[PDB]
Amino acid sequence: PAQDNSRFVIRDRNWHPKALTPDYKTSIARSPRQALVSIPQSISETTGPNFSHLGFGAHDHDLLLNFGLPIGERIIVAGRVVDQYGKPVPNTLVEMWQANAGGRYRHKNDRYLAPLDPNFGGVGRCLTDSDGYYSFRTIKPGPYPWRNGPNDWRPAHIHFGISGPSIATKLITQLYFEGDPLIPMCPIVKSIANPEAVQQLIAKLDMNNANPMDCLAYRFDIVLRGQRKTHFE
Amino acid sequence: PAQDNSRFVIRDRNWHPKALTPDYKTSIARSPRQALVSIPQSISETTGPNFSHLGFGAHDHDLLLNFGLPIGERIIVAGRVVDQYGKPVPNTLVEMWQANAGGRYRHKNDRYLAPLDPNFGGVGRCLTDSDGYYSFRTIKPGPYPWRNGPNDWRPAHIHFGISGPSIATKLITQLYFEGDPLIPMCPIVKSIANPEAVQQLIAKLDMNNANPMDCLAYRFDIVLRGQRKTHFE
Amino acid sequence: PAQDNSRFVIRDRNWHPKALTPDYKTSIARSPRQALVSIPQSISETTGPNFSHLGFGAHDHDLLLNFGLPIGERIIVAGRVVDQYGKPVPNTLVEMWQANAGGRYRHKNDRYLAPLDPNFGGVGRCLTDSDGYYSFRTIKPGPYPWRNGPNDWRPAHIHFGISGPSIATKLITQLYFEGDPLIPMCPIVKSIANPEAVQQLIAKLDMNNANPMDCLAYRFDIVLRGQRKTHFE
Amino acid sequence: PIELLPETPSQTAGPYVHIGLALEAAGNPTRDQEIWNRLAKPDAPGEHILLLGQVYDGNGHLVRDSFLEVWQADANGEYQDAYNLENAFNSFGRTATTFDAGEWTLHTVKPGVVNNAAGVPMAPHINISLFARGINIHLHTRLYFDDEAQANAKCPVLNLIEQPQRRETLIAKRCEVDGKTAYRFDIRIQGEGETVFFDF
Amino acid sequence: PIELLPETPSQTAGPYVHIGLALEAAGNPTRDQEIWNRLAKPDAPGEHILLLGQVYDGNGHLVRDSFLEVWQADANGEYQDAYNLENAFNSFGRTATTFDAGEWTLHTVKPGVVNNAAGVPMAPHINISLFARGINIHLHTRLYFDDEAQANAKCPVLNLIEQPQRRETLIAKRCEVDGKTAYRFDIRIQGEGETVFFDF
Amino acid sequence: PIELLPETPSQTAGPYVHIGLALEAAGNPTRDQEIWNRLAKPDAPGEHILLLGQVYDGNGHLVRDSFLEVWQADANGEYQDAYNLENAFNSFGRTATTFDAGEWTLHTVKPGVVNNAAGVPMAPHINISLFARGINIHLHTRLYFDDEAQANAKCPVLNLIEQPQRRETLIAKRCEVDGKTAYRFDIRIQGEGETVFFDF
Amino acid sequence: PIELLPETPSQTAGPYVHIGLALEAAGNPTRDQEIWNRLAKPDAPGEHILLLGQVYDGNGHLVRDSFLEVWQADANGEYQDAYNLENAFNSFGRTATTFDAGEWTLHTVKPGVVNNAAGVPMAPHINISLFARGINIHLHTRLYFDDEAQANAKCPVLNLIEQPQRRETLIAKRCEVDGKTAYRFDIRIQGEGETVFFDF
Ligand SMILES: O=C(O)c1ccc(O)c(I)c1
Ligand SMILES: O=C(O)c1ccc(O)c(I)c1
Ligand SMILES: O=C(O)c1ccc(O)c(I)c1
Ligand SMILES: O=C(O)c1ccc(O)c(I)c1
Ligand SMILES: O=C(O)c1ccc(O)c(I)c1
Ligand SMILES: O=C(O)c1ccc(O)c(I)c1
Ligand SMILES: O=C(O)c1ccc(O)c(I)c1
Ligand SMILES: [Fe+3]
Ligand SMILES: [Fe+3]
Ligand SMILES: [Fe+3]
Ligand SMILES: [Fe+3]
Repeated sequence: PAQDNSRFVIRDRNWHPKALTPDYKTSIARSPRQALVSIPQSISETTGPNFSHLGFGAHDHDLLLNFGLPIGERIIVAGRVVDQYGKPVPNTLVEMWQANAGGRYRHKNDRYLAPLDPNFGGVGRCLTDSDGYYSFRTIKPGPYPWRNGPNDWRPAHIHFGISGPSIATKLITQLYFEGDPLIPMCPIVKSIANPEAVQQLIAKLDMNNANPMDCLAYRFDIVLRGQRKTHFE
Repeated sequence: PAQDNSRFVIRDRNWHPKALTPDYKTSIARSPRQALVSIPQSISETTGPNFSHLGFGAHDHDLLLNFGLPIGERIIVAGRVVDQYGKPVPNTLVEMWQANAGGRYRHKNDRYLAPLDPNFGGVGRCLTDSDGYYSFRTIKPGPYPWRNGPNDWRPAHIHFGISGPSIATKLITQLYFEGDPLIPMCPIVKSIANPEAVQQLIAKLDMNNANPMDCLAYRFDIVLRGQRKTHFE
Repeated sequence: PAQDNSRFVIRDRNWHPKALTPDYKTSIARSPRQALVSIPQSISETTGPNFSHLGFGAHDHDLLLNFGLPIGERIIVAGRVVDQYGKPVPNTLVEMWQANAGGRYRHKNDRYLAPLDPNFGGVGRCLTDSDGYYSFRTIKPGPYPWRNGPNDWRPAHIHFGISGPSIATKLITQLYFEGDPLIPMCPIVKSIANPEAVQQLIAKLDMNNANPMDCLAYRFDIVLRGQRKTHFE
Repeated sequence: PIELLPETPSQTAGPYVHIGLALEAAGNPTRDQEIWNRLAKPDAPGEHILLLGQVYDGNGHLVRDSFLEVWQADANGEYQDAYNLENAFNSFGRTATTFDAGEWTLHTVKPGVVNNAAGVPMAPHINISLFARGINIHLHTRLYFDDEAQANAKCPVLNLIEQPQRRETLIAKRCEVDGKTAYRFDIRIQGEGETVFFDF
Repeated sequence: PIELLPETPSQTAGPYVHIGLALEAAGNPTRDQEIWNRLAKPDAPGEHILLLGQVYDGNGHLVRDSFLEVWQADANGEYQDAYNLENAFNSFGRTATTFDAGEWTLHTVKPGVVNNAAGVPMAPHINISLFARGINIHLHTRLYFDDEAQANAKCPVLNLIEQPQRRETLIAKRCEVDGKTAYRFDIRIQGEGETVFFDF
Repeated sequence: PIELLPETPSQTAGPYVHIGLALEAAGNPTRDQEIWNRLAKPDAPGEHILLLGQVYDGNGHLVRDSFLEVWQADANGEYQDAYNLENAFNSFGRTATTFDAGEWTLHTVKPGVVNNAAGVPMAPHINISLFARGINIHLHTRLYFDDEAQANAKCPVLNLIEQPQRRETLIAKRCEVDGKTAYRFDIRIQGEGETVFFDF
Repeated sequence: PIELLPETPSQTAGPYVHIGLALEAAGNPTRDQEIWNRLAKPDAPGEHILLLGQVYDGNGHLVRDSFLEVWQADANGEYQDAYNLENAFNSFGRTATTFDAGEWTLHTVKPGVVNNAAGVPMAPHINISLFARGINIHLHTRLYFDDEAQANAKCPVLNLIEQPQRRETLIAKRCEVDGKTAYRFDIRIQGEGETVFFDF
């Protein structure tokens, strides 16, 4: 079974968005009013599931084939999962979901008027390799309006979920695309107080990884909490 | 019939792209080697067609309906046509064409592997109003690969044609979208020596014209050669 | 036999000197007028010879002994060959040639009035090690006048040829010496439009690699095109 | 000071989280293997229990789009990290609240006791992570059992919560569902009886 | 000095100009009203002629994706600006070259003489603007007729071309096609016999 | 966007390239092992041939200081990258043009067929890189054989050259030298019949 | 992006708003024509009603310096924008809370149904804007009638409010004052039963 062999650098709760960010309306009623209770790390928090033996399908990571070809900009989304110390995170679970090219999600609750794409599901999963590399093949999602202010539009984005070595590193985030004019206008994006933090969520155009005459490529590296050995404990 | 009452401010051939711009491969063999011959303006050059009476269809300018709904980001492209003196150019002909959400053109020669959109054509026309305004409803086109350099990609763009008051003012250009990272890498874009001139081709996100919960909007204004009365002729 | 398992990052032909550079007279008649034709990479382009088993002589890389001692500045020229990703290029062939201390080449066509050196040949070869390192021992070449303009002089330089993993990576260049006042006056050097690229050709004085009371050293690292694995092809 | 690379900023899961991590619930076809709400197979050793609960917002309204992840030890107080659908027991699981009823459920066994870093035993507990639209960064909590009052009273973690009344918020209430042993665990994100959430 | 707003910069039309300005050719459904290569209805006054030509690049190769716009006076030497498909004669038209043979064709009438700004008459001519992939800013030229030699000799425009040898590049060669009066006007973008292009 | 390290800039080989890569030619003593123009040993499988050519500048003058590198598959269409003087066949070679006649020669075997990345066979070809004084960056080209018209017509590579007249510049003309099968491949750097140069 | 001139910023009305907009209330001489709380004259068609209510702050305390502006369609569901004291009905009115009792009253007629932009009918309602000291920018709300349950169930605006319990805050409770039909509509600025406020 798992063993309590490591500690994880404490989260900077001023870097991450706070719970109460009033411009993002829903957060008002779904944010605690009491202070979080800090607790020391134990085996309970320093361990987590290892997805190495999950039976992954052949196209689990290719959104172009896992659901005709989808309509939209063909792109590769790749990068590395590293910890704050710059150490690769191997055999970790990376899951993603996104809307289609028009900003439509394949979910019962999505009633936006842009149509669904018969060849697009919008879900992927990939286990990082020995170097912490993952890659997905999909189409560039479109922006979509949502019920926040009267004229609010989310910038195009991909939802990401990363497991990491434990429950303490587990994270859910969103990737934004380089140069999108919608970014600085987003109340969710703006939940993040520091502009510099916002930059970490911006995928960069990577011509070097593109398949000439085929698809573009974006680079999105992910930094999980630093993992260290316990010492003088 | 047409009258020789006007004179048009002479074109700045240093502002517009030159004929010979080697990075843009096709320009080598398709550019003259002799100097252009300047000729005085006559009725021949100072007059042109008026399309006030062309029978435009009801959705001539609505690419969402003029071809099911297309897949892609729903947007409105609007602006005004003025001359160098800043005078509006009413009742002038504005034409546009573009690729689908995937960068696929509905043209026999387009072999790119992005699929065609069954509900999308890519053509529109609009006659400016008394104030020089025009608008189109469409989906934002996707970039696409092209045989120039081994890994060249055109930035997403809409091709535009504008008639103006005479054949001396007629122009074909391309609209680019604000923030597109592909812009500065384009050899076609760079055919233009002045970066200030490049700015004139970028459409700006226009939240003020957007339809909440429906579609976004882009602003593109066009400037034609200044028109003046003849004097002391 | 060789296998098609790699892709090379496309060359930046605006970084490299253009073909037609008029100040360098001979380039006028020796440059194409038609545009280069771009082709996809195949096993033909992505493979190359491995020089691992060439029978290198003992002094192949030592110009001080491979031809008395030559007259001139004793120097070591060393560096590393990496790809654009920063990955070392092991077991690669590095070849070099230069003039003597007076600017005279041991070549039939050289009639410069500076004399030949009885103990100097001017040719070297070295296979890079597991870490991409190469090294040569020689004398610093002198500048020489050439028939370009009425008073043109080449800055002191060493010609270099490097193989890399494939024919796609093969390159011929010239090394210049840090601070030479002739550098910025040379039409060949100026063939390169970006002063930033020029800097890449200047070997830097390397006091740490010098041999006290013996010889100086210069560091010259070479960067070949980035090698990547094919994906979603 | 020494600054490392900053961690990638968190962002809300949003309302469509299911499509990505709760396929069935998005109402989409699932894949061969999915991570779900059944941590133990019938032949898993231990006392088989049913877990169920609801999640409330600051207004006392049900959060019907919440997503939950659970981490627990087996009946022997052991953490099984090697996740496999073949296993009799998995320590990791996922669940979500119904778009209708808005109640989540989990099938597992009562976790054995595990010691903290200092070698002190913790009362049997289940680690929970709560995600949802409106939540910028996930909320961490723990589920304890009301039938373990003795263990509960000595829990080094439970004991960190200053106010006793707040500890109550973490205790699941025993019941029976279909003659099966069940515990109900309601989460209150904000306001009166607000559940305790941790930072670690 | 005084500076006005700068004119919007030109861009090449690209290879797919046809989808926008020459629908049929793009091989796409056309709209009710299109601007095409038929300036004159058979009931139009003046001498009915057919114009045809090829466009060559500097290598002497056919430019199969060119787009052309023409502007000409009617038979009286009058410019008819009010474009209408109902008109017997329109002063404006558009044509393009075949992706196959690479020849364009125009159906019109021989234009009448028009005076320049100084009251000096110009030889009959057709104003042409050439568009295509590889052409950043369109080329302006004029089509004159070989059977108007007397007039051509005195054209104040043609007289502006310094070298007589160059004037001849502007002269269409009279022929007949299917018993109809046609004029062949080849445009040589570059090199040997390069066509005169104007700036105005 | 993402920027990698910039590749070291190319420079012309200059007129003395021979002292470095073609010793004999420099008129200098050679070393034990040299990379030269004999790719195949008499006992090498495949059809033995002689390759020869001249290099012309833009004024029609011979380029007498040119240096060439070749890369080709063996008769089985396999690339033998393990360079060894003991081998019966080496996929790689070097040649230069004579200061007098200005002609280069190579002793090889006609290459076997290789498939492109998409699995399509390419016509038998020899990859060539040309270096010389006046040439800032080496020129890439391919040598095809005129006696493989069938294969040539189907080459995915040859087919990328837009103008068919341009394709002909890549085809070596079969001949005989001293009763030996030879092919002549002349390169025209500039002007009339300019050879197709590639970028990859 | 395109930026327009910025809208002039709002500022609270202050406690003395009455002197400018509710002269009588300010206890100052009024002018010939004033805009007040009698939208309908006796002879105006529709069911005449009396609207009354109180405004509560976060502490449950009465807000006695509120100024309200109402906008409603006539009995026919038509908006009467040409304000005139002569009219039998004016779609616009103004009222305020008594410094004593702190209740406002308006004399109007029950509004007819109007269609939203999409062509769907909205339940009868009155648009209100509330101004007062402590309110930086005015609050927008709507008054719906309890005796129009059927319509209420279907309003596209009302159904835009997520939690049903919140919708109830917008419904006025019918009563009788002096044998006259009345409806009471209390506004709760903050807290328990806080009234729904709109953004448009
Ligand atoms: O972070 C905040 O702004 C915050 C947190 C807790 C709380 O009770 C309140 I009021 C505000
Ligand atoms: O604009 C140029 O660069 C240009 C123009 C004409 C010409 O003959 C040449 I060579 C170059
Ligand atoms: O790069 C150049 O300047 C260039 C290229 C090709 C060509 O035909 C000409 I004239 C100039
Ligand atoms: O409707 C919403 O609020 C909504 C939808 C999708 C999505 O990714 C987000 I974040 C929010
Ligand atoms: O294929 C090309 O060269 C090409 C295609 C589309 C387009 O808009 C342009 I400009 C060029
Ligand atoms: O004589 C010349 O032109 C010459 C000589 C040597 C050399 O390295 C170069 I570059 C040019
Ligand atoms: O007493 C107050 O609060 C007060 C008085 C006057 C005024 O204009 C304002 I704003 C506030
Ligand atoms: Fe989303
Ligand atoms: Fe295009
Ligand atoms: Fe030299
Ligand atoms: Fe005041």
